[PDB]
Amino acid sequence: MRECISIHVGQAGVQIGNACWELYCLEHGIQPDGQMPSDKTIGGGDDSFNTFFSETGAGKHVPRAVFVDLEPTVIDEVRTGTYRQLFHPEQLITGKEDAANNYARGHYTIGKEIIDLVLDRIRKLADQCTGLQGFLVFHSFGGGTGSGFTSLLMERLSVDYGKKSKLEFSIYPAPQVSTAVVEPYNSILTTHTTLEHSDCAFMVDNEAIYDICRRNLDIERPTYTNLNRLISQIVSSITASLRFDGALNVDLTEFQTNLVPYPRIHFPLATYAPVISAEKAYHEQLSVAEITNACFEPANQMVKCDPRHGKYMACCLLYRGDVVPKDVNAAIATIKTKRSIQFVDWCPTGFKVGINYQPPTVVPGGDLAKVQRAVCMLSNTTAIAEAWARLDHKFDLMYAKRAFVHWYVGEGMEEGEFSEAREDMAALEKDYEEVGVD
Amino acid sequence: MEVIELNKCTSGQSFEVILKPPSDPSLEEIQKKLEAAEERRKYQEAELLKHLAEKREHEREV
Amino acid sequence: REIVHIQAGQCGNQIGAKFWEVISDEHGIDPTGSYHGDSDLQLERINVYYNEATGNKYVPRAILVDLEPGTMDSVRSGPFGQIFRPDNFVFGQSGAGNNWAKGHYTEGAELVDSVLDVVRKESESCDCLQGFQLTHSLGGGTGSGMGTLLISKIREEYPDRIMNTFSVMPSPKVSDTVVEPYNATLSVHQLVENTDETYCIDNEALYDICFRTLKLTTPTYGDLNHLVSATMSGVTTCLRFPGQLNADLRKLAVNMVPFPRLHFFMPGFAPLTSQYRALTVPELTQQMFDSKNMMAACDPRHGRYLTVAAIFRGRMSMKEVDEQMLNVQNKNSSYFVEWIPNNVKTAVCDIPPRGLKMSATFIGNSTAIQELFKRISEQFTAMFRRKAFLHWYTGEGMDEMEFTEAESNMNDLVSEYQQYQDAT
Amino acid sequence: MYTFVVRDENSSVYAEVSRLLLATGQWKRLRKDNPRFNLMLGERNRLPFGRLGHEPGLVQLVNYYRGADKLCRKASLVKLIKTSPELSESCTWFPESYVITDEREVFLAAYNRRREGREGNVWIAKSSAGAKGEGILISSEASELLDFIDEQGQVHVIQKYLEKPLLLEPGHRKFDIRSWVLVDHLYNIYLYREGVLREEGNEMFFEEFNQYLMDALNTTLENSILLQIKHIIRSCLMCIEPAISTKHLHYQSFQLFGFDFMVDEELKVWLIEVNGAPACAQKLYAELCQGIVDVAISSVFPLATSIFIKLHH
Ligand SMILES: O=C(Cc1ccc(-c2ccc(OCCN3CCN(C(=O)CC4CC4)CC3)cc2)cn1)NCc1ccccc1
Ligand SMILES: Nc1nc2c(ncn2[C@@H]2O[C@H](COP(=O)(O)OP(=O)(O)OP(=O)(O)O)[C@@H](O)[C@H]2O)c(=O)[nH]1
Ligand SMILES: Nc1nc2c(ncn2[C@@H]2O[C@H](COP(=O)(O)OP(=O)(O)O)[C@@H](O)[C@H]2O)c(=O)[nH]1
Ligand SMILES: [Ca+2]
Ligand SMILES: [Ca+2]
Ligand SMILES: [Ca+2]
Ligand SMILES: [Ca+2]
Ligand SMILES: [Mg+2]
Ligand SMILES: [Mg+2]
Ligand SMILES: [Mg+2]
Repeated sequence: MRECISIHVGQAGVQIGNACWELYCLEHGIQPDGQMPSDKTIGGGDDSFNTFFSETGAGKHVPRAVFVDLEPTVIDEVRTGTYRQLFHPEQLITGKEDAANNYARGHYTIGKEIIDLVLDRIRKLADQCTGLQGFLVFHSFGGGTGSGFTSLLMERLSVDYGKKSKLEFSIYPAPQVSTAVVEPYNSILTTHTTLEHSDCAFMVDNEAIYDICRRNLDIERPTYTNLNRLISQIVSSITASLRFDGALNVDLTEFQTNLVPYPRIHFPLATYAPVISAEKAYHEQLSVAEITNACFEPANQMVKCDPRHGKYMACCLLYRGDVVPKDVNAAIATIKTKRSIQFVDWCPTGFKVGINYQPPTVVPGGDLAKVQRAVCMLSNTTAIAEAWARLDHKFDLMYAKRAFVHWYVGEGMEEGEFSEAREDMAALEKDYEEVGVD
Repeated sequence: MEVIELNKCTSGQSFEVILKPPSDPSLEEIQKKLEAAEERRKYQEAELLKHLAEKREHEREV
Repeated sequence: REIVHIQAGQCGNQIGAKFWEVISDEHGIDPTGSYHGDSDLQLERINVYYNEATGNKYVPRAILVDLEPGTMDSVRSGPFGQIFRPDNFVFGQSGAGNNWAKGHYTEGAELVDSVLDVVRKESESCDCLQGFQLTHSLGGGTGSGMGTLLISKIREEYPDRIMNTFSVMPSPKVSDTVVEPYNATLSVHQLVENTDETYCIDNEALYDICFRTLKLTTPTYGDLNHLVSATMSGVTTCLRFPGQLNADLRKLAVNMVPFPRLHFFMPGFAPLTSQYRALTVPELTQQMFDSKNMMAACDPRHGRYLTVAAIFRGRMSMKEVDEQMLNVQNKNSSYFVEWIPNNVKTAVCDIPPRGLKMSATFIGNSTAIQELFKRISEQFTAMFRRKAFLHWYTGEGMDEMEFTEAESNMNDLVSEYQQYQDAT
Repeated sequence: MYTFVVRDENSSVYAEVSRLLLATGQWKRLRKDNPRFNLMLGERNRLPFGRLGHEPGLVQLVNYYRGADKLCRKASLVKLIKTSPELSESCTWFPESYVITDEREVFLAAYNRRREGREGNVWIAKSSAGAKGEGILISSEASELLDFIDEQGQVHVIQKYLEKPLLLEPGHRKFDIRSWVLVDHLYNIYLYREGVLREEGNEMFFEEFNQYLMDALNTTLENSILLQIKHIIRSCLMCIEPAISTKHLHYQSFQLFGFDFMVDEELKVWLIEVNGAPACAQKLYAELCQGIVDVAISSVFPLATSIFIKLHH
């Protein structure tokens, strides 16, 4: 068994990690006190679920997780919450004052003075690993911590764990949901400085999740809890292969192998269906064909783009629930005969499929209804470059006037970094274009 | 459209379907840049405090 | 995240006393410092402005400063006189004579160390200080000169802490002396260098609101300070109550100040009081963006909004609020810069103020704030070109050169605003 | 009220559209680059489709269909007609065309075949970059064409020339027909009931052409020509609907199309080309643009007969 370490950085990362570990505990039948009655492996075991939990002598299942923020109220809620005794104190690392939505503050100024402690606490977990696969890094593109400190931590995890995959779960900034205005800067900077250290990154646009919660959960004012529980639904469907018996995506290396032929283009679009309100009295449950078809409606994508204008490089369909291969194959035939799905000329036009029979687990009292089958599709399509374009454009509009730049320069950064990162983004944008159009 | 590499198990199964075939920086450099940013910060702060010292000279003069 | 409050001079102390009255009422603290409220939403963020004392009394983290004891006599006698820490009344006996030089260079310098001692002893008891707020006028001598000197000293001692001010601009329509444009002009330069955010409260606007809108024929300073305290409560609402975002002074400043020198904000409030009608969200937004509801006497249509923040307070539908905000913007979108995407943000606080079932506080960083500085400048020049009244300042050690420099720095600041008003 | 922008000053049709929109009293024209808009009258090259529909609380409409260039460029049109099963391998209404994935051998083979048959070999060389008159080269000798084809910069297409066109005989005159089609956000296909034949300005409206057919050939425009025209419009637009439809997208699209046909002597309609940014007849700008406002814009942004044949499907 090949362990994985989860690192949640910043407010978005910490809260999404709260959601993810709540869902993981529910799915594995682990109580808030860390006891797993079904684990007859008291004190140890090579079980697949041990890839994310370590076992104590007293039957406690403790996440291989690290929570880090530059201010502590977000993690204080963790320390005083339902799963307070799931974690042990050293996993929860917090500072005194935060990066104030400033990439420079989180990367250079305050990051320098907590990085050694965080890496020590991470090594203390890596030492408890007979063999370590790597890390799942959760963070926001927008916050000062989640961008700056995340890029620093990635840069030096590459040095300290250079033979170990690093996967990102990144929240893409959405004006509707955010308090800030300088997030184009932080996103561009963190992406530029982290790209060479991230093997596979799953971007989630707060706009897409917000509109999904509005339309399909009938919630006019979604809270961060709604969006985060949906996000963990997707994250759990992604990581089930690592936490469960299977043959597809059992290795963090396999995520890259199956989804990332070009290291720079390592941002797979995620689509998920079905999302159904728990307030719906009765719902006509959807078929394998209806959910697989939904995997191609942009309204279900974690980022709003049009895959029709763009080419696929890879595709994984990950089903949970009552699903059989022949229904999947029928549906794939039907959809190919009716939808625009163009691959690059130098990649097989096919789908790698995985199936957990266990139906999706949903939080009791949440806004998501139980369903006997669900699917998450991971497709590396060039259309996601639209999300880059948008962001880049916003960047260009502000930096043309150097608006807000003094806040970064005041913390030690230089405009040279701004322009260097932006040129990296331009290179990535037409890298997508070259692979993408004719 | 061929089905391929089918593996099964008590908790699921996996396979592939094909519809057409085809046609790092060292630590020294992280450190020696974080420290450069810090020294730029220190220069900015030094210039600020020297400007303040100038104003205190002026206040005494007045 | 603790905040340290400082109020200097007559206007500063009067406005600060009103602010503490208002927010003590909102947080349920009585004049003795004992809590007698009816919700824990009143207390979750109470350490921001209050220290916990023996017996778990709450004492404002406020330092009261004046060069004469009058206003602080009245404060220590007034409604909430006995809540302020006795050590934190720091006063001299002479006064500043509405003279910037006396407050900054002569009389003030004799007391600034004494004030900084109390500032330090308040900062030491802070788990993590997020910054300072100062209340003062720019048209007098103590507030104006001594507060700018204090700001300089605080920056020296706390160079990496946020310094924000509520600064009352002078206006001839409500004036104490003719040398107000001088003092103001000299203070503004200081602010341009040494404040992260300065909320420009123009007495011209306060008087015009109290007269034309509230229909008060003879407004007193109390009637203007009512509005000022309402605005101050509104501005600080997001830090004092728990339902809101997670931003310290530094984060809010980071997102509201695109350029270092252009950090002078136009406050605004709605509805205007001194009634029982339930005010609707559309009316709140319309009044909030109406120039007649703003504390700086500038026309926002003569400039452009760099950033805008609005804090609604009361039980309302965030959907309706956010539709009406998007209305007022997408409608009149020629007054928002296109090079700062999504520069309008709105917060809603489930707790209302007292007397009002729905209120909106408007914080706008607009280039139209020019119009104030040019006003002051004009007044300044109108006298300085004849050296008029300069003998009041030369007699305290100042040189004409300094007046010329202060005039030039503010004419520069006006020019900088013009630069970002034409940009496309 | 509603807001819109104009990123193409050169568009006569949408120039009129914006003028009338403003005259309605419920539309505000923003500056070219303002993002807070309800409608974009966009540019013709690199329209930033990727930046639409991400504006909180704004319904955004644009006057162009992403992917519609597959139909509006002769190389792309030829590829689409040849490959897509929706259109036959050789549908009966598009000239024998070859774009020179390169088909030089195939056009050479068929041109030798017609060489030996000795009864039809006139072809035409043209490109999607013809400079409003320049670029066309009709030739009986196709060696001439191919030689200069390679003596030209961009890609070219070789169609079979209409040797025996219909002639407006009071003058022995060759002509082509222009039809205007609007596709709204729902993908309703509305054909403009007034076309033109390319009399003043060498422009003949449908009433005159219809009367001429009635008197001379004892037929009518509808039966002889317009049924085929509607069929071809419907075929072309239904073929690409899955690729371009904005039914379930974060932004919506409508577009005006100009279809160029010509007619052989047997009264058989052929498709010449599809133009994605068509002009309009001078006398009908006022009617057509009003129809666009009614059907494509106010349909989405409502205020408080028809000039269009709805080509149902
Ligand atoms: O700056 C001051 C005064 C001040 C200035 C600016 C702001 C500000 C306000 C709102 C905002 O965005 C908030 C929008 N979001 C709210 C959450 N939303 C969600 O959807 C939740 C999501 C779905 C789950 C919508 C979006 C940013 C900034 C606030 N306050 N300082 C006080 C002070 C001044 C001087 C001296 C001392 C103190
Ligand atoms: N989906 C989701 N996004 C969040 C959450 N919290 C914050 N964000 C996003 O993160 C962005 C700002 O970064 P934050 O996570 O708030 O803060 P940070 O990254 O930790 O940086 P600091 O504030 O300095 O600590 C905003 O644009 C939000 O959209 C969350 O709980 N869920
Ligand atoms: N809003 C308001 N402004 C005042 C008040 N008192 C004085 N001012 C203004 O501030 C200036 C006088 O400043 P003052 O309060 O005397 O401060 P000092 O002169 O430094 O002690 C005058 O130009 C007035 O316009 C007040 O109570 N409220
Ligand atoms: Ca086990
Ligand atoms: Ca690596
Ligand atoms: Ca003395
Ligand atoms: Ca001393
Ligand atoms: Mg944070
Ligand atoms: Mg006075
Ligand atoms: Mg054409």
